[PDB]
Amino acid sequence: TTIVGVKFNNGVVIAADTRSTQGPIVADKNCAKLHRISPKIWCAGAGTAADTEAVTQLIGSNIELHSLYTSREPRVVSALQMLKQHLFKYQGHIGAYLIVAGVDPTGSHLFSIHAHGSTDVGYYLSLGSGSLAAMAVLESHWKQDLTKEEAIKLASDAIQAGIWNDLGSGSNVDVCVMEIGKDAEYLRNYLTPNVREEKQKSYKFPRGTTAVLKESIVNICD
Amino acid sequence: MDIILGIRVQDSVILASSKAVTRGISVLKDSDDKTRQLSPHTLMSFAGEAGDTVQFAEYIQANIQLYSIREDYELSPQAVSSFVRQELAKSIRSRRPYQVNVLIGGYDKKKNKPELYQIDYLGTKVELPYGAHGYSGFYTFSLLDHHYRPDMTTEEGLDLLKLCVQELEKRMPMDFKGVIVKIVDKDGIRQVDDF
Amino acid sequence: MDIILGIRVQDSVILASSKAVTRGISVLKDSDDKTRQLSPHTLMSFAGEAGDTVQFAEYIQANIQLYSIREDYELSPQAVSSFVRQELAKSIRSRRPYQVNVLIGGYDKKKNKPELYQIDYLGTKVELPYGAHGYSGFYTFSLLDHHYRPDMTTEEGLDLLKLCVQELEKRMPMDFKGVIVKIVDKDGIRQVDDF
Amino acid sequence: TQQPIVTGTSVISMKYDNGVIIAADNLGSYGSLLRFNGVERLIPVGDNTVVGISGDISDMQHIERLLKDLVTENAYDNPLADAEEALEPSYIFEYLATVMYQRRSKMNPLWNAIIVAGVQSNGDQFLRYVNLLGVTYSSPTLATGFGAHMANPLLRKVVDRESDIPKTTVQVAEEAIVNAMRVLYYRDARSSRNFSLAIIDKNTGLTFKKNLQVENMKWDFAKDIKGYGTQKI
Amino acid sequence: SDPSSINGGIVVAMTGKDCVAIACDLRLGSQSLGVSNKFEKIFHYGHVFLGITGLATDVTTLNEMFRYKTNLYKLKEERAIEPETFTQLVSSSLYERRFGPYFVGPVVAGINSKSGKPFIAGFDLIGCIDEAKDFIVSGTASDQLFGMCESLYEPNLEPEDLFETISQALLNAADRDALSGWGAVVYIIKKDEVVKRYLKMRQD
Amino acid sequence: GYDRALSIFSPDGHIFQVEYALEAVKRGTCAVGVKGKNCVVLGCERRSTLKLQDTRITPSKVSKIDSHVVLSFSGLNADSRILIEKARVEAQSHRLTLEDPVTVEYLTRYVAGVQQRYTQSGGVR
Amino acid sequence: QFNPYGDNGGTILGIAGEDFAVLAGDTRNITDYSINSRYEPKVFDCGDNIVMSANGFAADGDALVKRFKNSVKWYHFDHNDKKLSINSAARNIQHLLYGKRFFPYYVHTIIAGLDEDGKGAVYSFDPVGSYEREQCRAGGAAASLIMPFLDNQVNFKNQYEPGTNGKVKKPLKYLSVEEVIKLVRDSFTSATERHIQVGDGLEILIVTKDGVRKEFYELKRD
Amino acid sequence: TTTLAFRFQGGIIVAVNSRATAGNWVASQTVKKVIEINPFLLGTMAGGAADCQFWETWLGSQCRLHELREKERISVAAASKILSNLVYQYKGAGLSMGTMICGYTRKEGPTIYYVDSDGTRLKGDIFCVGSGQTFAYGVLDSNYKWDLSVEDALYLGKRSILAAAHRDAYSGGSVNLYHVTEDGWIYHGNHDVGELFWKVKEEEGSFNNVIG
Amino acid sequence: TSIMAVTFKDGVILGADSRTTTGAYIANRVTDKLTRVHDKIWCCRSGSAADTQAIADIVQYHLELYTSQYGTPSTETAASVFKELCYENKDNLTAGIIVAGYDDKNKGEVYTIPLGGSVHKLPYAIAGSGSTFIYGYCDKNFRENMSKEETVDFIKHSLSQAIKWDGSSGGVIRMVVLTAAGVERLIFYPDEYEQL
Ligand SMILES: *[C@@](C)(CO)[C@](*)(O)[C@H](CC(C)C)NC(=O)[C@H](Cc1ccccc1)NC(=O)[C@H](CC(C)C)NC(=O)[C@H](CCc1ccccc1)NC(=O)CN1CCOCC1
Ligand SMILES: *[C@@](C)(CO)[C@](*)(O)[C@H](CC(C)C)NC(=O)[C@H](Cc1ccccc1)NC(=O)[C@H](CC(C)C)NC(=O)[C@H](CCc1ccccc1)NC(=O)CN1CCOCC1
Ligand SMILES: *[C@@](C)(CO)[C@](*)(O)[C@H](CC(C)C)NC(=O)[C@H](Cc1ccccc1)NC(=O)[C@H](CC(C)C)NC(=O)[C@H](CCc1ccccc1)NC(=O)CN1CCOCC1
Ligand SMILES: [Cl-]
Ligand SMILES: [Mg+2]
Ligand SMILES: [Mg+2]
Ligand SMILES: [Mg+2]
Ligand SMILES: [Mg+2]
Repeated sequence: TTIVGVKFNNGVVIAADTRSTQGPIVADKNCAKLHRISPKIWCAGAGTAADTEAVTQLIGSNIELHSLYTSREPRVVSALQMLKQHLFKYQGHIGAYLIVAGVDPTGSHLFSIHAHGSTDVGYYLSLGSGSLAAMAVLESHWKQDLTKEEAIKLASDAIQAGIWNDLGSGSNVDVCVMEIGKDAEYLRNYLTPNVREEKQKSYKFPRGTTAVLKESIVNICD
Repeated sequence: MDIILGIRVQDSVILASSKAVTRGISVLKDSDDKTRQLSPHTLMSFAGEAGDTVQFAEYIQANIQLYSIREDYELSPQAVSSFVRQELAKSIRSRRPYQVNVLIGGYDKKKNKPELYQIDYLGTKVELPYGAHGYSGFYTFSLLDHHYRPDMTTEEGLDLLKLCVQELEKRMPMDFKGVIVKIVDKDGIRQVDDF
Repeated sequence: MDIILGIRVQDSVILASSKAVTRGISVLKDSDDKTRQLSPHTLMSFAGEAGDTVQFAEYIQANIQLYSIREDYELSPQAVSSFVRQELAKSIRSRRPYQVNVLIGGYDKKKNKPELYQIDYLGTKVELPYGAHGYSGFYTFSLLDHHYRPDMTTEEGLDLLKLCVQELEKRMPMDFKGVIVKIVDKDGIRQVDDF
Repeated sequence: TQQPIVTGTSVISMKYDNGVIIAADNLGSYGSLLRFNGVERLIPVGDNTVVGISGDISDMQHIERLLKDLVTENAYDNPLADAEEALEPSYIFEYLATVMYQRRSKMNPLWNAIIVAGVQSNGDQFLRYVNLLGVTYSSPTLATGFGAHMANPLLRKVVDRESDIPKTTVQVAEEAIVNAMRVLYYRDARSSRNFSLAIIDKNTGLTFKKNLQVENMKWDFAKDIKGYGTQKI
Repeated sequence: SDPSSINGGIVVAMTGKDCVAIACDLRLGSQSLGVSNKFEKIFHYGHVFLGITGLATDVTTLNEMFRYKTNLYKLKEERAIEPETFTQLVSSSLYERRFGPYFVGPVVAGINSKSGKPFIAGFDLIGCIDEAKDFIVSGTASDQLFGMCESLYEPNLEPEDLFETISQALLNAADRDALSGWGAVVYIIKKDEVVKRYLKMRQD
Repeated sequence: GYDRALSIFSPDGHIFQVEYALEAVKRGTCAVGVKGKNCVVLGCERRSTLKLQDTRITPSKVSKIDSHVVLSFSGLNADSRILIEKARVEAQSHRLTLEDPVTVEYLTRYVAGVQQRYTQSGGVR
Repeated sequence: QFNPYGDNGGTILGIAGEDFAVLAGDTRNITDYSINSRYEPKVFDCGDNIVMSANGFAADGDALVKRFKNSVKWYHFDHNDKKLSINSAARNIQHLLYGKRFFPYYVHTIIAGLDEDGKGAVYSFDPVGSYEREQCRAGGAAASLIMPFLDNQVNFKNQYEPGTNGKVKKPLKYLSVEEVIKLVRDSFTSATERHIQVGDGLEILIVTKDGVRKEFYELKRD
Repeated sequence: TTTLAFRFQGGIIVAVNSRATAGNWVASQTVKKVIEINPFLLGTMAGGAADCQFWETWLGSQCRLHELREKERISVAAASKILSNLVYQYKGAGLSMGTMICGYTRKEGPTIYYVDSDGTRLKGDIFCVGSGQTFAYGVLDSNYKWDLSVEDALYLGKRSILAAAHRDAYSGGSVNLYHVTEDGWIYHGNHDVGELFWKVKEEEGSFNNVIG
Repeated sequence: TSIMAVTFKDGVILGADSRTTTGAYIANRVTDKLTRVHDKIWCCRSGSAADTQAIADIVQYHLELYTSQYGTPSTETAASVFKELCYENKDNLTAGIIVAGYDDKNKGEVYTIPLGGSVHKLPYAIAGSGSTFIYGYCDKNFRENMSKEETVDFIKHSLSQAIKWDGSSGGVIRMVVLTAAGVERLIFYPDEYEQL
């Protein structure tokens, strides 16, 4: 995977590719690595696929219960703290590498979490196998005081660097924009630069090609 | 523990189990019965790790007998085999698993049909017309594929079984000291004394 | 390769060698002769690593036969055994040693005495009244300690040998498919066809 | 069987319309220790080839000597040594690639990653890679070590395929190389600020630049970063 | 001693026009030795179909476990479970055993009874959901199935055409895998009828 | 090693060393071979200028190469031992690899090949 | 410890027609998750209407091809410019491979051309020299993806005649060069989708009695 | 692999399958596991494909050189021993070969020699070699008699391979038959298991374990 | 990492580089290794980033709870809590921490806590992989009761060399000044310190 996070004027944006691997095999060409913890706190995940999803859902559940208990909108630091303490407890065995971002009453935030439980703060971050390709772009083109549209461009360019140059990353670019005072907008398949070309031939078989031994109606009803 | 075979025919299930018990370079015994009667119409043969085999077989036997007393009713071979499989399925993820492979031969009195189940130590259950555990299968399966018919009599099954034992005695490296053969049918369980 | 025995009696040396050749879980052959005639009155049986056994036996055979032609004279069993031992003694410190254990049964025509030598793959030679290689010894030695007498006839030696084979067939784990028995005496080497 | 001791990090390069550019920092690391700072890892062979070498520096110095001896040997009984029968980049490369593969086949490799950059006699750009395993490949952009992970993505934005080479000028190409060297200084722990850069042009020839420095770096935003999560002060 | 490749087997699922198909081989073996040619790897709980590859004891165990859970679901909810919901149940149950997992490759297939939408999904052994529009593959010949499905598949196939495509994907993948084959079964699933067909394949 | 080409051609096309080796054969005691319908007989001369000989231990003129093949000779006695030894070794080597004793033709061909090798090898006569 | 081997990825494919033969291969060269080259050819014209590819560890593949090319050169010198037949080349390659039986070339080798009757020929080798003539063969990283598809489409495996109760097989027949190139292109686009080491470009070498022609096609670059 | 060869009243039957594996990957279904050395000599191949293929073609070169030098066809014993002495020199190096040298000569008659990579060389009437050898033995032993006809013998050899091809995962593809007589060897065709299994199942009434 | 803490006339100054590594890759080049566990008790972190963060978080919790009940804790008390965690979990931790704080009574104090979980009170302390290269320099140049400006120069020059020779150290030089006046954060960029 390639995942990134970029801060801007009035908020924060995160992005991700959509490839899921199983060794050298592409299992899912369009998986969603952008997760919702709370309405305005989103999470990009890299590493062990089941772990990123399970840990983001668990903390998201507890964040919801916390939000209801406190009668307050959840904070990114709460999700950050809950995630890192959970991950630390399991000593890196839960292979979740996350970029946590969002807006809350305190402001806009951007963090990264590693499987062993360490957290980092930054204006621009990148995780996953394609993080070096992405960080090269971010280090080359990032600047202070980015606009919303500039940050989305920078983020998607960083993901593209991973898509093209990293074999672990590919397919599409997902984006989520979290701006202050506004609803977060989840841009599923923001870019689709890897569309499969038309096949040279149709492999639709003549009916009766397959040899059959038995037929039977299955009873699904009660 | 090494050779256990099973053949389901028209009206009965036949289990053949080697008599040899070997430890090191010594055949300690040549008349060992590697089977337990779980119920009047259900018989289980077993093979695997020393100690585990008998300990497991008797534990199952006790549980099935307890059930029979409680309900005044005999469990079906299918029910018994499922119970046994679950116990092995629990076992494989225990601290120390039972390393025991079993064949369960039974006659279902409600269906009036013989039934043979093969269950390995992982808890892998399969109903079969003929079954074997260990290296025995590598000879007998191909032999039975050829000679076995589903409508055979008990006597034809015994001749088919003799053919398997002869092949094993010819090509197997170890001396397993012949087999004890038992038949399970509508009238219960009985042993063939001259084989 | 597994069981090779040797019994020196009053007027002859008797060598018994198992017929089984096993590879993996398959007895490939049950009529293998694990011996070579080195000279008209000298016989060598062998057992050990596959390939090495026959390669070594035939190499020795060729050398002794070469000697016989050169000198128009038969080497004594003692001389042959010393030659064989030296070859194994060289071998053990080679890049790849011969992993072969041998028994050399011979009749010395000058002394008019039978002679049995036991040589292991390290080149450890011993003259014995009765000998064995491998696990066979663990049963036969104690049995021969009891029943063996030095003044026995060839027929008594064969009965004594039958007693050993029976014990091995009873207590040995592996099926070695019986033995080929050969007798070495003043009249040379001959095979017992019915054993 | 070896293990590298004193090492050199990334070597980066790319093709442009009239030639090739190649660069490498002047560091000789000794594990985590940044031991030697005046190490030249770009070695010119004639006036038309530059060999950039990463990995073990003792093996690099060995290769220097081989190349130096190659020039001497080529001049023997060769009246056209400075003309038609001068050493080409392709000759120099194939020689090294032969050596590297022979050494790996003897289980005693030269623990290096090499990029031979040059311009052929007919004006064609030459840029090919070879390493300790004897593996060879060519591409519009080539980089070793961390450069493969961080520089190539940046350089491929300029020259993504063969057809982009004529469209790329020496000014644009050099700018990309110098930018990549800065990124490597930010992110490669075994890199240095000081580096050398070489341009082999089919018109202006070999231009060897020494004592360059990474500059125009962004560090100011660091002052705003406090703690690792909750901390406000 | 690789649990996922001891017994062998494959499962493949495809979507079509207002239909889904799920298919599996019938082999159960012990490494090189073929033991059973009647070992079906596809089960159903109401109208939701589940195919499971991997270690046979876990295949059997999970079937019994999901039968258990879906039977209770139905008693409390007073309705049959839907594919989307069942998919989450499978994922939950697998991740519950995160550090001592079932060695399986399950595949859900079915049609939502409310919306009428065809649905398939795949999982890894620890419950990661792999949802797909086109097809899902699982087993010892997953590489083979990926290659067959990616080339043969086309969207919006009719039940009768989808049958041929999925069957040919399974058969030719199974013939390039030593641990898969020995028979095959294909389920064609429409909104309110399900056909089950046994295929004729080479028995080696 | 001693390399000198001792066996070489002369202007008239003769290899004198080979021809002088024939003179050594002509000097040697007479040997005769006669083959019948079901047998072969090898006769050999022994010169009678040597009395006080011990015929038990004196090397016999006819030598067994194998149990089924024999070799007699004429010429230098010391030279014959080298050929006989090589032939005997080859006879056992043949039984070892082919699992069959040598034919008389094969054994002859081997011995003849050895003799030939010494007519165009450096350092030997 | 020094490991003398590496995996440069890629995949190759050889199909034989009636009076022609093709040998295709992608142009991507990789190490681990990095791309080394998007265009690095590994299918070569070796002379005498023989095309060759040694996929796997590139250094060993290049060495082998180089040696076989040299073997062809010396075959001409030593045998009065006689043309090296495809069957003679195959046997020669076996000896090249087996000559390093105890320190193998880590490559799957495929050659293609025409036999002495003018018919299309494809020979495939294992790393140590076992070879076999075939109508169809895929080699390399994505061989397991491509090969069963070829069995189905080239050799018509598992395809029966409609309505014949699966009793009559679909009859074997030679394919045209046009139909074969369609299968090659579809095989590689499918492999590119599901295998991370496959992509960038596709180079096909077609061999007829007239000579050796080339065709190139773009593949997805992610 | 599965390969077999047995001796009987009418000469020698030789039968082999045609599968090649690289682990669980079925690499080929059309491999020739019988090498024709000469008109009176055959060689079966099991274990390492390259090792068997390379050294058994080399064996044929050595058998050819023999008949040039000796003006006589090489014996089966001598041929097998050239191969056994060769592999013995490489013992420990990692060769994997399980071969059977089958042929007829005047002095020997029909003869089979088992030869493997660890130096073993055995003369015998029946041998089965390969990963599915046990499955082949089971059928072959239970139906073998010396007084089999040439027709029945060919079928038994074919049926024995089929049995192994079915049960053994690494055996399959097709059956290649050979019959060796006093006049030499005779090829008896390539038989695909895909068709042969069902044909045998129907006609013989066997393979009841399988869903018909 | 390269970290240090130095006592002086008016209090104490903590210093650190800003590099975080994963092998030879710099995962973060603007890390803040100087962390607050109390108003005027800070620590320098070296070793595992996960371990040191988890520890510092627990310590901050303990001292916050201490303050609620018993008022402001001493720098020694803070060092004891660090030690307790580092010592009792020594088998599962990789943390080299320097604790530095300012009391009004005790003035500036520095405690260093190495891998084992031992505690050492010192005038100044250095730690981290890059500290090895500046033992000689720091020993020769350190003086007690330095001025603020002298101590800043001492730390700057020291970490400058540590960064120069150690590949595991680099980025910016962060500093935190602890005095009676308050808490002051300082930063120094490469262009300044590299050419010292
Ligand atoms: C890029 C692609 C790689 O860094 C991204 O990071 C993505 C992140 C998104 C998808 C969350 N990562 C992956 O795709 C991830 C890479 C990976 C693989 C293996 C271990 C760790 C990371 N892929 C996966 O997690 C796949 C997802 C499946 C295809 C839906 N999972 C697997 O490959 C599982 C690994 C499970 C696992 C268990 C214990 C510890 C770690 C991981 N592998 C298998 O299922 C393999 N095998 C299949 C047959 O059943 C037996 C096991
Ligand atoms: C039955 C069918 C199986 O046991 C038979 O015994 C046959 C004998 C016939 C084919 C002559 N044996 C095999 O099929 C044999 C099994 C085997 C595999 C590996 C080592 C020993 C025995 N298979 C082979 O020899 C294959 C033949 C291929 C399919 C053409 N070759 C390989 O597996 C090669 C070379 C193996 C090897 C031996 C000695 C030294 C080095 C290598 N290896 C690979 O192809 C490796 N791998 C395959 C996947 O692609 C990546 C590389
Ligand atoms: C200098 C660098 C050395 O003294 C400093 O001390 C800094 C301290 C600051 C950041 C607090 N230390 C580090 O940056 C620290 C170095 C380190 C590495 C490993 C063990 C102990 C210390 N780096 C880290 O902690 C990184 C932080 C990540 C990038 C956010 N973490 C890793 O490198 C983790 C370490 C996991 C671990 C292993 C053993 C003990 C404790 C933790 N590793 C990985 O993420 C995977 N990595 C992949 C490559 O193979 C090695 C492991
Ligand atoms: Cl940190
Ligand atoms: Mg199969
Ligand atoms: Mg790809
Ligand atoms: Mg099979
Ligand atoms: Mg530094």
